[PDB]
Amino acid sequence: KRKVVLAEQGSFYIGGRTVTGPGKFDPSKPVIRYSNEGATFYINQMYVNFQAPVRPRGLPLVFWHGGGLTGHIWESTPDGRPGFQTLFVQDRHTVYTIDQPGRGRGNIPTFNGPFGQLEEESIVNTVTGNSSKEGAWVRDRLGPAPGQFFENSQFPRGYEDNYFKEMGFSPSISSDEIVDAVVKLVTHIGPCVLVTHAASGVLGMRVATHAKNVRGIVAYEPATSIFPKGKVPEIPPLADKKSQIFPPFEIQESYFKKLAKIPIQFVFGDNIPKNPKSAYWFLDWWRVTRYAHSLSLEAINKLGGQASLLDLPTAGLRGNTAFPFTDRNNVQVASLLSDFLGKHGLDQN
Amino acid sequence: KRKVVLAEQGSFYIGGRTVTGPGKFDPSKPVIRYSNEGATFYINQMYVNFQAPVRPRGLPLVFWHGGGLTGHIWESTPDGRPGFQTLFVQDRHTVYTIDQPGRGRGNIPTFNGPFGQLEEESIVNTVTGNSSKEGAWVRDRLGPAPGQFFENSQFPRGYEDNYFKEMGFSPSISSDEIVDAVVKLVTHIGPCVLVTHAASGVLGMRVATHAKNVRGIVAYEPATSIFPKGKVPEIPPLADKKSQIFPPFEIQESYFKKLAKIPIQFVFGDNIPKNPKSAYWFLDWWRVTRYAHSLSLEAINKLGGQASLLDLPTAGLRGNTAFPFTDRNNVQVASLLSDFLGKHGLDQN
Ligand SMILES: CCOC(=O)c1ccccc1S(=O)(=O)NC(=O)Nc1nc(Cl)cc(OC)n1
Ligand SMILES: CCOC(=O)c1ccccc1S(=O)(=O)NC(=O)Nc1nc(Cl)cc(OC)n1
Repeated sequence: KRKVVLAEQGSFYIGGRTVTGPGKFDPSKPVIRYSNEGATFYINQMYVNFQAPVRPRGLPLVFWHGGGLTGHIWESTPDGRPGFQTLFVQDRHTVYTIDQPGRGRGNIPTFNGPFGQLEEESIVNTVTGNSSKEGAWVRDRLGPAPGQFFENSQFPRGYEDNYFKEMGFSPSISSDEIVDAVVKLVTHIGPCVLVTHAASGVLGMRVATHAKNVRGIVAYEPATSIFPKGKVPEIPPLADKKSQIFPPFEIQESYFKKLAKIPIQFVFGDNIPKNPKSAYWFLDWWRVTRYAHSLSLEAINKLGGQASLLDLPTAGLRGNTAFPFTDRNNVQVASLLSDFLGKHGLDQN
Repeated sequence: KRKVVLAEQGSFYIGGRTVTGPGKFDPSKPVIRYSNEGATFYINQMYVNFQAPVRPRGLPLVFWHGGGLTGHIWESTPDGRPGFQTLFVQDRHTVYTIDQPGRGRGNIPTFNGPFGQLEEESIVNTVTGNSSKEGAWVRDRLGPAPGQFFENSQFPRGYEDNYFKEMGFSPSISSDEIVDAVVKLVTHIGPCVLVTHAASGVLGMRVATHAKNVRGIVAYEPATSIFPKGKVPEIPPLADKKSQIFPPFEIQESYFKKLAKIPIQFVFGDNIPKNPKSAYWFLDWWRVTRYAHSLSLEAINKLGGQASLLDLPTAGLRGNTAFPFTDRNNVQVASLLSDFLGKHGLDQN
């Protein structure tokens, strides 16, 4: 249903730091002008929204959007059906949704001058990068080429404009500062579960190594693998003989071992090939990336962990894209998330 | 009272257009690359959130943040008290909150290359501008100089960092394209009331002249005045005898006359000086800007309109900043908005 009853809701800012321009502020001179004189700027802060049900049961959930996205992807699907925010408030969890630093209602650090530049210091790069509709189409596995859909597709076809409009650029904020803001949120909230997506996968793993309050991770289609420092296994190049997946993130073993203390599930949708696919770069990228993640989870398990890989087709769900939580069967995807939380008692007080 | 019962909630993207890079897309090639080759980019779209109560009464309200802000300002106050979104859902109105193009979850049009540049075309300027903590302090009339409060201030003291963290830059998207997005939303919604703030004041007036569905406007501390073309009255410079207020927006009389067909209220807080204040630029700016608005409302009334100026101190509310709807007495401010809606029948079906 669409009905939701909230004991309370709201939003707040957390994290970040300040930087300044030179000189002193004079309230008698024109305030609106091209200058950083006497100016203090808040940068790299994060936006957080929360919705709490009446009588919550179990741990709060923190939904962390993927690369170039915002908390919108947890609010509604492109065709207007309820997102995981509504579904999990109905499932009696308090739900936090974030816009990480650099995205959406999070801070974009720019000043008076060329983008990202505060006098002679470059806070973020002036040159940006960004995905396109065509690139996102194949990245998210709607189909093998733009305009084409896989046979089984759970994408909300007809709502392509709504979907692609939710995506945008990210300034070059360091990943350390993004992780820092979420660590501060986790400290503020208490024991919780991180639910991550694509680019935020590796970031949530890092947060968990810095914050014991992270009691579980569910990562949809994580984009970068993580390994103990020096211990990255052999990972093959892509079928084009030339490209590689994202360089795996390496952390000190004492931090990596903290991942063995909590339940971790990685979730993949459909249409990731089992064999090399030289004609379709992003399908082959997903094949090797998923392979790397299987090795990462094995390394966590070998250290005593509780890490698992869930392929949605093996659970009877066919046709999911890389955004299973906004696909047409997102209610069944949510059911599998509820199952994970129930298995580990994360839905009990 | 923090509880809210929602018949439905969600979010969506509306408006915008597309721009394209050179050439064609090949799915065999590396997709993550420094290139706009074959790229279609969605630009200048707007984010929209809605919450609908059970059995709504009257017209939906569209809350439109001021300059450099987002829909956060209607969700919560900096100290975590309920914003107008919650208060007006409780008051039985469906509530829309937007992040306009270029702000928050709205689109920031940038690509692969220097900020805002698509190959040789400048979609928005690479050089940005932004407010500082110090400039915003005096702009919002927390006090006469940064760090100092008016004795009577309604600002939630102690939550300064939270407040200033909600503010940011806006890329140089044309005002025409911002107005266009909101006109499209109003067409989608049907009859509605615009609630604007500061920079969005003039934009909401423009929307109403294009969209008969706007049935009322309440503008908090509007920043730019509006007049019929060629009929701008004499407006003095500031007390420094150098500076001017924002050049008034001029529109054809045929469009201006549409403003006389709906109830319009401009709402101002406290601590705007009656007399020239050369020592405090932004206090003097507000004095002359409020004067210009008084003449704008007079012009609407001479065309048969019903346009009023509400100074909160005359209603018994003292110390309000330029964000009365997040101040400590925001419940009393909300009551005055409910009074306006009820008097004009905008709270009945
Ligand atoms: C659902 C959001 O997708 C992701 O998080 C994601 C997934 C796989 C690989 C990279 C990313 S990413 O965002 O961290 N990075 C990109 O998607 N970058 C990127 N994507 C495309 Cl399609 C083109 C491009 O060109 C610069 N750059
Ligand atoms: C409450 C949000 O405030 C407004 O909407 C507002 C109000 C009055 C004047 C200008 C703006 S504005 O945003 O459209 N513009 C600015 O506030 N710009 C701005 N403010 C400051 Cl204090 C400094 C500055 O330097 C470029 N530039």
